[PDB]
Amino acid sequence: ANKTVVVTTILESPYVMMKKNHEMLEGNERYEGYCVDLAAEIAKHCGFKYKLTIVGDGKYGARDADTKIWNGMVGELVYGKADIAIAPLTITLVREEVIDFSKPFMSLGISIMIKKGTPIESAEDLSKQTEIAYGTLDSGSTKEFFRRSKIAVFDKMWTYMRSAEPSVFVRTTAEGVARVRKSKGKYAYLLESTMNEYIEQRKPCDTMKVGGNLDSKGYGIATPKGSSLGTPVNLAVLKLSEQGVLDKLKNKWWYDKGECGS
Ligand SMILES: CC(C)S(=O)(=O)NC[C@H](C)c1ccc(-c2ccc([C@@H](C)CNS(=O)(=O)C(C)C)cc2)cc1
Ligand SMILES: C=C(C)[C@H]1CN[C@H](C(=O)O)[C@H]1CC(=O)O
Repeated sequence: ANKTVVVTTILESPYVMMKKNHEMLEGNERYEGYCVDLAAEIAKHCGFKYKLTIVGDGKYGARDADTKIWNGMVGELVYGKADIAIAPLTITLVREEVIDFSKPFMSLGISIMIKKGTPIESAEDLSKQTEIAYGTLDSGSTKEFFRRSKIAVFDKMWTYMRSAEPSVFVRTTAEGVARVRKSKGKYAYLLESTMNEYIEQRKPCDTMKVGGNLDSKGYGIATPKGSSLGTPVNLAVLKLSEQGVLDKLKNKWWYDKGECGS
C-alpha cells in the first residue's frame, strides 16, 4: 500500500520559511513558500499524502571525498530517510549519478550581485581586478562550478578566490548579501540568479544583479533511483509547466510583492 511520502526540503527564502506563528501550527501548515506550494501541487497531481520535513543537516547534497558519504537532501534520499526532495536543488552531474531528477521546475544561472554603484558589469570585469573582492558560498554547486571550470575567466576567478585574504567565501546566502551591503561596494557575491532576483526585489533595495548569467541550468525535484515516485513527479512538473502554474508561483513569491518598484 502507498505510504505517506516524506518530503525533504530546506529553509531558504522564498522557497521555504516557517510561518511567523509556527509554534501554534502543526505539520505542513508550519511552512510557506514557493516549494511548499510546489510540494502541494505535485502531491495533488500524483495523488499522495505527504509530510514536509526540514533536512536534518541543513545541506543540499555533496559526497565526502574520504568517507564517500552523501550529505544533505541528496543524502536523505540515498540513505532512505526521505522519499522526495523539493527545494532549490541544482541539477548537477554528480547528483544525477546517484539520485533521479525530474525535468527542471525553475531555470537559473550563476550570476553577480553587487551593491548599487559598483563599477562591475560582468565576470570578466571581476576577473581583471582585485579592488572589489568577490566570492561564492563555501559549499554547493556555484563553488564547484568555479573549482571545476576549464574556462579561462572562471579559472582565473577560482585562483583568485581560493587564495584571497581574508576569505571571500560565505556560509549562507544571508552572509553573502550582508557582506555586499556592508562592504561599500568592495565585495561582490556570486550566487544563483534566482536568489539574486529575489534579493533585488527586497528593501533596502541596495543590491543589483549585473551582467548575463555565467551558466544555464535548473532546479529539479529529486527522488531515489528506481523510486516509483519518479515518473509521476516528473509528469506532474511537465503538467504544471504547461498550464502556467510554475510561472504563477514564481511571480507569487518573487515579483508580486516586490518592494523595489518596477
Ligand atoms: C543541468 C542541465 C543539463 S539542464 O539544466 O537540465 N539544461 C541545460 C540547458 C542550458 C537548459 C537550462 C535550463 C533550462 C530550463 C528551461 C525551462 C525550465 C522550467 C521553466 C521548465 N522545465 S522544462 O523541462 O523545460 C518543462 C517542459 C517542464 C527549467 C530549465 C533548459 C535548458
Ligand atoms: C543555497 C544553496 C547552498 C544551494 C542552492 N542551490 C545550490 C545547490 O543546489 O548546490 C546551492 C547554491 C549555490 O551553490 O550557489
